[PDB]
Amino acid sequence: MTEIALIGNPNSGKTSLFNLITGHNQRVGNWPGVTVERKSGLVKKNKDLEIQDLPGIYSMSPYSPEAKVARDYLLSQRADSILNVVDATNLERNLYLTTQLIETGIPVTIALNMIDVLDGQGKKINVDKLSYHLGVPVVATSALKQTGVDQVVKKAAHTTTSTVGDLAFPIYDDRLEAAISQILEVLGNSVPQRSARFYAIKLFEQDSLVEAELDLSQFQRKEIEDIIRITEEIFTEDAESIVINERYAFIERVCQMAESHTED
Ligand SMILES: CNc1ccccc1C(=O)O[C@H]1[C@@H](O)[C@H](n2cnc3c(=O)[nH]c(N)nc32)O[C@@H]1COP(=O)(O)OP(=O)(O)NP(=O)(O)O
Ligand SMILES: [Cl-]
Ligand SMILES: [Mg+2]
Repeated sequence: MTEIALIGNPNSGKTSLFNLITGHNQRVGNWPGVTVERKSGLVKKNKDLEIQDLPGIYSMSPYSPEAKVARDYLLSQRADSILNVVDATNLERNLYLTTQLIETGIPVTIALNMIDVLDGQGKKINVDKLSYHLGVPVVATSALKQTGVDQVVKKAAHTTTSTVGDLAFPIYDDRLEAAISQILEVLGNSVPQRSARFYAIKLFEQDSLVEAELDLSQFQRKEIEDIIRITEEIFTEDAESIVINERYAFIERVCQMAESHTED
């Protein structure tokens, strides 16, 4: 059946949503790191959908074994849809992960959760603008007030690897895009086609996990090493910082659009 993965920072309301969606009473708690293993369940309002609760994760270069369970689930290619649960009150921080999720090529739908806390803070987010600039569907949800939950599941079900055509990725500085294209050429079929961009950017960043997982030839490694060196000279910066700063810069732009109330 259709597999929907709940992915997002710890303490963002993933399990709270899962409980509402499935009828389960899985562990929910007011600190990061409550869920520690995968839990499956059927969506109650549509039994053709299976949803997976997973440990929280801050980055796809993860900081804990628990987060690595979420990462490895996604890179195993089992999910048809990512339901990215985003804490609306800490948007910028949460979108760091989001950018990497979009790059996997598994279609992303955002549950913009804890919208009730944002409402209580006297703040708002332009959901249509956020969606437009991020290139993914966005539904405002509250697991507390039980709003938007059935809507975001329906959207996630409709936003699948089988229904979505050409996927729209976050576009960075064209000097980085050039290096990404070069790395993709070198990789060829050495990575799954759907997630190739994710892996190419991780190779540029010289991510240890990804370098260990991919069985790249000496030839490929030498050409990638050369592409990174050339690009660092162009940027006048190290590779790791180039990518971090480009993600940050992208998120900054999108968030100033999400804060924008003025009609356009
Ligand atoms: C009134 N409720 C709260 C308001 C603010 C902060 C905590 C709570 C709190 O008493 O506790 C729970 C929630 O009640 C609350 N919570 C979840 N959704 C919402 C929401 O929409 N709104 C509010 N106010 N709280 C929410 O957020 C907390 C995390 O939920 P979790 O489901 O455990 O999150 P993960 O599964 O992502 N975590 P991990 O990755 O490590 O498994
Ligand atoms: Cl992490
Ligand atoms: Mg949880």
